[PDB]
Amino acid sequence: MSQVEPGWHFWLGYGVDTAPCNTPKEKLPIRAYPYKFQPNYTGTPGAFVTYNTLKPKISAWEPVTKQR
Amino acid sequence: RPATWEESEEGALSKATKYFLLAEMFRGLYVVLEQFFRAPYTIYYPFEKGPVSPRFR
Ligand SMILES: CCCCCCCCCCCCCCCCCC(=O)OC[C@H](COP(=O)(O)OCCN)OC(=O)CCCCCCCCCCCCCCCCC
Repeated sequence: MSQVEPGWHFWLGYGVDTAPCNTPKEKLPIRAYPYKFQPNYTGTPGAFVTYNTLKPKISAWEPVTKQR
Repeated sequence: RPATWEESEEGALSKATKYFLLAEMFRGLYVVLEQFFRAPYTIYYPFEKGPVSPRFR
């Protein structure tokens, strides 16, 4: 069921009367990026790998020696 | 006050007919059998989907 494209997913659920191909241009999202559809990849090597998007809070000193 | 047996409208034979032939049980069985010839409610997920509304979360 994850392979149903969004918009068709809503139509198939009786969300809307008019199918995606029949919808006017005004009621279509404008995108500045290329649109790509990707289904649920669980149980595959394509599964989502989460991670922390921030570097650590406290930055350690870069050790440097000086001569006396 | 609850009525006694002697103040009953139905004869003993009619009551015994209902008692031995299970009248209401056959009425229940008939109501059950009538459902057997009606349209079922099932939908064939994932080829069909139940209703979804704009507000769904
Ligand atoms: C008028 C003159 C008649 C002369 C004699 C008649 C000859 C024999 C008659 C043939 C049938 C006799 C067998 C069934 C008699 C039913 C008696 C009965 O109702 O049992 C009552 C029993 C509790 O006993 P009791 O205390 O007396 O009830 C009062 C409660 N305040 O509680 C019970 O046990 C409930 C009844 C049991 C029913 C079992 C149901 C399971 C299977 C259902 C069978 C229906 C047929 C299915 C076939 C599909 C339909 C085509």
